[PDB]
Order: sequence, then structure tokens, then C-alpha cells
Amino acid sequence: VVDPDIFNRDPRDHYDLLQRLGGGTYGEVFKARDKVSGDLVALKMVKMEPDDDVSTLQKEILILKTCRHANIVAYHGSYLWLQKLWICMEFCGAGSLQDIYQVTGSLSELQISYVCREVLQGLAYLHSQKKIHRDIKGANILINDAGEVRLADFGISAQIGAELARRLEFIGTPYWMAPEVAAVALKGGYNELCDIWSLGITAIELAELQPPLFDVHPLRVLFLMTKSGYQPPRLKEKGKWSAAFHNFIKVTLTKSPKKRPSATKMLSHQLVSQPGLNRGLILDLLDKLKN
Amino acid sequence: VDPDIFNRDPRDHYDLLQRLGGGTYGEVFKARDKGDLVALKMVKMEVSTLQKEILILKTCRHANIVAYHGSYLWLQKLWICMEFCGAGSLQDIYQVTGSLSELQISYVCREVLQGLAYLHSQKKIHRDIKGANILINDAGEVRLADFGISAQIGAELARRLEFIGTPYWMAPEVAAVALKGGYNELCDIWSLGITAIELAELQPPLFDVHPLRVLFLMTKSGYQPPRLKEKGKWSAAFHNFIKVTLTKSPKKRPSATKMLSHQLVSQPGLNRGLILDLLDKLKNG
Ligand SMILES: CN(C)C(=O)c1c(N)ccc(-c2cnc3c(c2Cl)[C@@]2(CC[C@@H](O)C2)CN3)c1F
Ligand SMILES: CN(C)C(=O)c1c(N)ccc(-c2cnc3c(c2Cl)[C@@]2(CC[C@@H](O)C2)CN3)c1F
Repeated sequence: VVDPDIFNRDPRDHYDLLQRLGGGTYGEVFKARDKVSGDLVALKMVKMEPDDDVSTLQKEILILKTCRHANIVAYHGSYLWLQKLWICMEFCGAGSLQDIYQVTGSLSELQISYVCREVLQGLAYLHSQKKIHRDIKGANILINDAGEVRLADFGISAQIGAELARRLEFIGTPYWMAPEVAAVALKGGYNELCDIWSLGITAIELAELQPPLFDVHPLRVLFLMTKSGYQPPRLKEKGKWSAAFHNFIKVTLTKSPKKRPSATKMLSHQLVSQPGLNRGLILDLLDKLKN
Repeated sequence: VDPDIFNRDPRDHYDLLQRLGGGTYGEVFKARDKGDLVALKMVKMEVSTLQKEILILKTCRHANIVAYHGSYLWLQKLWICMEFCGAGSLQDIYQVTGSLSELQISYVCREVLQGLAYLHSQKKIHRDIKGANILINDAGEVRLADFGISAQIGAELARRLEFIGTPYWMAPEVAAVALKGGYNELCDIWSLGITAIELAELQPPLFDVHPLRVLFLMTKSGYQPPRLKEKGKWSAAFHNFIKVTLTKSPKKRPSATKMLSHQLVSQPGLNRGLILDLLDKLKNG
């Protein structure tokens, strides 16, 4: 089955569907209003026909329902009704940061610092649970109408958890296989510090409206990262950003994962521990979006 | 598609004699050209992984890798024609004869390393070196076999790459796992170390421990590579060969070509006559 706690009932008995959200980038997502509280939620609808694979969807719900942290999108349960799965989540009324900067242009360094602190808080919590987001980017950082920051979309993370379970289920007899082969089969070949690198790239994304090498063919970018002399990217405009921001980029984009700072360590960095970082900075951004 | 497929009736060319392998390697027949003997593996045509397996065997041309002769397509059945190894696998052998002598193990290890060094310079990985996949012919000569696991891993690596998504936010270690899999050909060197213990003791180390427990242990970093059970039975050279092939760190594990310079497999007197002696034991015991 997909999850042992699924509500086997029509979601429309609890929510009035209001409008579609996200333009389809996140699937079929509906804005909905609770019929008793009046609170707003987002409902993602996924098809669940009898003989489809449920493993990835199962992993995604398992990840969502065991998170209870302010900087992670809240989970309110799922509804299975007539071969449709509705995932009920916290509604973030300003969309993703990508939705926002595609209108406003590049974020200020202080706005990027607040965002980075809030994501690091969410990442420290996930890493403390032995979870890995693995798809940190502007599109998966959501903003509510109060200017707060919420990590969302564990679909990639669920995809990898499902691979891990399958490859482990059919790994076969292990008495002859090398330790490093067993470790890739059980652990995946990397660890939660990949999230720290992705935040570094996301910080550049917010500063420059594209990740580095966005205009390079994706298979070429993958190949360049595997070469011995590969150089981590940097911010484009040196004089636009303080040395603190430049250093933040340098350390998050540490090439060797053995030397890359963890999320708790990054929270002590000058850029995200400076005073004056609060949701008002993003309300300013939302006001610019509005004006 | 394989451009060399023979689109004709294989029984128009071979007499099908007995089955072989007890079904462990699939449906494979001992065949006689209709005086040469071949092995014919048949598979029902429902297949990209089967494609990839044949390409591995077809492109390999080395005396220590089981030879490939061609494939016939007929009545939705694919007939893969290969070199026949009349003494079966080393597992078939030692289950009758008992543990191999150190000299016999040394010769088998040299022959397998020769095949591995060829494979690794072809940018291939066997990934299932074990007694069951090391075959012996009637001359006592050693041939690596069964690239099915190698084909499946290469297909999983290719497919998971085709659904990896945009890579601009990916860390370089994640990129490396996507393109290269997370390990390399030195895993075959470790598997050979285990195999040599298998040939000496009739079982790989930890054979009587639950497999999911053995997977749990191998990833703990406190993990200690196994050793030969009975010290006084084997020379210091054998023990050292086990030590170096079972190097935990893949960054320090010697390559196949380097291992060919090890004392155990470079000593004189290593030849097929040792396995002819073994093949005499299975006949006379
Ligand atoms: C008018 N607005 C704001 C939108 O159309 C809009 C938008 N452009 C972008 C993103 C969201 C949004 C808000 N909250 C969410 C979600 C999303 Cl996608 C999810 C996370 C991903 C998916 O699982 C559903 C859960 N909570 C939008 F509503
Ligand atoms: C009476 N004997 C000896 C056997 O039954 C016997 C046996 N017990 C074990 C192995 C073989 C054997 C010999 N030569 C082979 C093959 C195998 Cl399986 C393959 C290698 C890969 C596989 O796909 C087909 C091609 N060359 C046996 F014939």
C-alpha cells in the first residue's frame, strides 16, 4: 500500500477546491479551504491506478509525515479516493522564490542571507533525522504571505529512497562483493552534505537569476564536475557582494564532501548569523513584486 | 540491434545434446556442430539488458574470457553460441574434490587476473567474480564467464542517468555517482580475494551469517577484511596475497596488472598441468 495512515475518503468532504497553483510545474496542485476552520491548504493530486508503482509515493509521504519543523512545509495527511491520491500540505501564498525573482529580479544580499539561514535551519533538522533533501533550489523554497521560508517537494528525495530500497531488495548474495560496492548499494555513494552544495548554488541563483553554467549542455556540466581539476563556481559580479557573501559561497561550494561544512556549522557563518535578518526583508521583496 | 545475428535455424547447424549447468546459468545446451563442441544458451524473445550482455561477451577477445561465436534468432528464441568448458565451474569441481592446493589456487588466480586486467583495460567490470563464474575446460585452462550481472548494472547506471534531471544544482560527488556508479573496477580485485579463500575453504568467509547482517557489517567502517581460517596451512605469500587483494580502501587496493607481479602468482611452476591434476582427482576420487 502507499501509506498506512491514508484517509480513505473524498477530500472534497473536507475542502472546497479554489484554484490551481504552480502552473503545472509541481504537478496538479489545488488551493483549497478547510470547510470547518477556513484555513488554506495546498492539495497535490496524484493518480493511483491499481497496478501502478507506489514505492516512490510511499517514500514521499513517509518523509513528509515525519517532519515537524517550521522551515519544512507542514503535512496534514493524504486522501485516497477513486484511484486519486491527494496530499494535503501547508499553503505558501507567495509561491517559490523562482516565481518571485522571475518578476522582481535579483535579491538583495540581506534577503539572500535571511533565506539561506532559514533553509539551513530546515536542513539541520532534516540531517538530524538522517534525511537528505537532495533537490535544494529556488523552485523548492516556498514563501508564505508572512515572508516565512518553507522547504518543499521531497519528490527527488523519495525517488532516491525508492532506488535504495529496490537495489537493496535485489542485491543478491554479498559474500564476494567489495565493501564499497555494498556501501553504494545501502547508502547511495554520497551523504547529506550535497544539500550544502545545492544551497551554495541556490544562493548564486538568487543573486544572478540562473545557476552557474545554466547555458551549458547538462551532460557536459555533469562530465566537467568529474574531472580532477574541476573548479567550484563563483559569483559573477565581484564588487556587488560583500566578502562575507563571497566567503559563504566559497565554503558551501567546497569540492570535497569530506571538508564541506555541515548545516549546523554553516549557521555560525558571518553571512547568516548577522543581525537584522527577519521576515520583513522578504515582505519588502513581496512589496516590490506588488509595486 | 546486433548486426551479426544469424537469422536462420540453429538446429540446421548443431545437434543439441544434454543440458548443462543444472539450470543455474539458464537454459544452456551442450551442442555439436552438425565435430566441435559448443555451449548454446537459449532465451525467449519478449531485452536491452540481454542485448548489452551479448555485446560485452562479443567485444571481449581474450583467452581467459569464455569465447563468443555468434547468435541465432529463430521462432522468437535467441541462441547464444559460446566456447564449451567441459569441466564446469570451479564450484562444480571443488564440491567433489575438496579444497584446492595453494599452487592450484595460485594458477587460477594468475589466470583470472590476466582476464581481469584485459577487462579493466577495456573499461569493463565483471562485478561477480566467484568460483561459480570461473570455468575450466578439459585442458585445465581457466575462463571467466557470466557477464549477466555486469550487463544489469550497466543498464541500471544508464537508465538512472536518463532520469537524473537537471544537474546545475548537483554537488560534484552526486554527479560522480550518476556518471560512474560510485565504485570502480577494483571491486573485482576484492572478489578475487574472496574467491581464493572460497577455493581454499569450500566457502566464502561469513557464509554461515545472514546476508543482510553481512551487508550491515561491511558498511560500518570498523569492518575488518576477512582472512584465511587456518594460518599454518598456507604460506606467508598466500596470506599476503589475501591481505592485499582484500584491501578495504579502494584507493589503495592494487590493480589487476599490479597484482600479477605479486609473489604468489609470479612464482614458477604455475601451469594448466596443476588443474589437469585436479581434473584427475575428480575422475579418480
Ligand atoms: C498563486 N500561487 C502562490 C501559486 O500559484 C503557486 C506557485 N506559483 C508556486 C508554488 C505554489 C505552492 C504553494 N504552496 C505549496 C506548494 C506550492 Cl507548489 C506545494 C509544494 C510543492 C507541491 O507539493 C505543492 C505545497 N505547498 C503556489 F501556490
Ligand atoms: C557437464 N557440465 C560440464 C556441465 O553441466 C556444466 C556445469 N556444471 C557448469 C558450467 C558449464 C558450462 C560450460 N561451458 C560454458 C558455460 C557453462 Cl554454464 C557457459 C558460460 C556462461 C553460461 O551462460 C554458459 C558458456 N560456456 C557446464 F557445461
